[PDB]
Amino acid sequence: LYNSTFFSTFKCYATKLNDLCFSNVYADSFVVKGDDVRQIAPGQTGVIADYNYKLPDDFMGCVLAWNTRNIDATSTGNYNYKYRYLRHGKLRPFERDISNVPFSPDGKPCTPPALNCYWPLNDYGFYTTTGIGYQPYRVVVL
Amino acid sequence: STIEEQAKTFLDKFNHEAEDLFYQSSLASWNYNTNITEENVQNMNNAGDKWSAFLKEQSTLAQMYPLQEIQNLTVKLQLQALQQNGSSVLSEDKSKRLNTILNTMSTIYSTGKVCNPDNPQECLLLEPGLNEIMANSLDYNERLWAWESWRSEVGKQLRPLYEEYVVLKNEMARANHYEDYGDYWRGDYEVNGVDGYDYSRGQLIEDVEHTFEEIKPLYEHLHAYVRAKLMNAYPSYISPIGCLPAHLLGDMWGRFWTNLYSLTVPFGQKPNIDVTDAMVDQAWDAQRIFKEAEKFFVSVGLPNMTQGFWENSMLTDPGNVQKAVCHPTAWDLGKGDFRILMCTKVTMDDFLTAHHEMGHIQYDMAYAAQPFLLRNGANEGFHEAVGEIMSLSAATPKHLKSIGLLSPDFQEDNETEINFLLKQALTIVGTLPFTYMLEKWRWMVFKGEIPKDQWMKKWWEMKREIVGVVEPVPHDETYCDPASLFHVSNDYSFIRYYTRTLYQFQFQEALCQAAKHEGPLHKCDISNSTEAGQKLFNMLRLGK
Repeated sequence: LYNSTFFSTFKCYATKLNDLCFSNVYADSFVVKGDDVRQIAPGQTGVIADYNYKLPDDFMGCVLAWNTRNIDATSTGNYNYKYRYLRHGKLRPFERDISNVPFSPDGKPCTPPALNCYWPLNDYGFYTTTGIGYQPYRVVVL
Repeated sequence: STIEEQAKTFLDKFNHEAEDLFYQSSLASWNYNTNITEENVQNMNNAGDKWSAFLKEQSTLAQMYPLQEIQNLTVKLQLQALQQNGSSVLSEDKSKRLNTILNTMSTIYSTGKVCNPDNPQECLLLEPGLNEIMANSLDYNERLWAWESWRSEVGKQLRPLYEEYVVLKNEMARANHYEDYGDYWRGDYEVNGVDGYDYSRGQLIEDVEHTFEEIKPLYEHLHAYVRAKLMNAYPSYISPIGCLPAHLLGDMWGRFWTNLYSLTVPFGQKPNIDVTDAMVDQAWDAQRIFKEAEKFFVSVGLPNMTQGFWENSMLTDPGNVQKAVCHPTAWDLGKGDFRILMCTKVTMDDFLTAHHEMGHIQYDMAYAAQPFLLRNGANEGFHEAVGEIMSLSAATPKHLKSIGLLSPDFQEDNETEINFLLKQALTIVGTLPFTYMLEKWRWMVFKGEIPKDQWMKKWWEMKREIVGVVEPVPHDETYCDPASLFHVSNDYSFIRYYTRTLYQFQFQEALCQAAKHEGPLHKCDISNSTEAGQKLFNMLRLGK
């Protein structure tokens, strides 16, 4: 992976090529939008790191990704992949949420399609014709 | 939560689904206009109606959210454009009958033909055939009757339909708490809560009429000068102090005097600046021209073209059975994908129109940071002005020297520079009183200040004073010759052509102030000026 003209990110948080004699390593594999890539970093007060995957801020390994529009985007439409954009409370690091709960920002119960009742998961909507920062990147977070 | 974040959460699902469903429709709009097929027009109206119905749902669900509740400047203007009632404020069948009139007006104005008085087998539509007569023919009386023909065969058929049209649109406009449907037009430019650049609806009338008094001297320069040239081409047909005959104005209605260059050229033997003889010299293609445009954009500091532009566009005509409409239009579909349908040939005008439509793609790249409803122009006049900056600046021969088409040692005397710029003055200065008269007539008719038996009388008398055009055949009220024009008959506001032409030269001199061009303003190019890139880009990333 270090000697690879195939991955686009390579963000480790060169010496780690031989520094690795550590304990167990976690590999986080997922697919993002090409403009969402900024929010895959520590901090990042935005929709991806607040609601989809929050990252730790002090110790971290590596973050790598690469263009997968030919695989993970469909010309007639990849509406399969979703992402959280509404949640009462931002994520902490290592936290994972699968709750498909109808969002009501006022803390009240919510039965859609009534007022202020939305679904927390927008489809990606990736075609082969979309813009650059709008494709599916297979992200490997280490 | 506060209603502000409820208004944001309403737009949050909107700005990702209306991003989707507009790009659904605009893809289907693209693939029919580039592959003309009955299945593609089926799915274009399938996706276009599902887009409008999804727009129908989210407009009415925003009608539950009052605009006088939120102090956030962004979602105020978002919900304001959402919860406009529009045609929903009349009755259920009255606005449908009103749109049945728009169905029947637009049908027989596109179908309506004129037929020759000696050969009724030879019949002509608006384009081609009749506008070929009204822009190229030399006969006085053949152009005279054909001018009368387009105002008689479809002007009379538009008139009782235009009677019923202007009443129900005014009842539509007054039910949305406006003065008239001229005031519903004037409600477009109004902004509330933005200091310095506020704009009343009365501001639009008075600002157009103010700076038109700056236009009027140079127009009356052009008015008196083309009367002398047309007397020399039409001896004793045109009065020496009387106004221009309306069948001799180079076009169908009087908007452009550009086709008078055959009859109003001072020095017809001086050459014209044409560089297409050098385009084929180095064997250029459309891939050279759009890349040379892209190089001309990046020469001033603008970013390059997207990868998705080169993947998804279509800048040649696709030959056989895959049919494509060849009007050069910039197609902003969504999801960061920008494309242009243009049948680009090896042409100096296709060279300039390439910069024009990709100049709209420049503005598409810069509102892209904004959300979907601020992914627009601010008013209706900022799009075409942005596209025409690159048309004017890259048409100057100093750019044509640097590209290698025109030789760098070639001379540009002011005898050939005035004649080309007077040809452009027939276009730009010719359309400003025509537009000024056009809405001002429309203002008073929808207000009710012009009676129905004085519609056609005030129409042609305003051409006598504003446009300086006496009608050669008098028109009573059986005509609807303003509706003879395509904008009035089919629900267009025409004031945007005025304000764009104002703003594009407010922007050009401000660009030429940023370009620091040493010579004249009509010889000004923005080449290699990084301040001209920053000043242009800056006021382009704001959007609405």
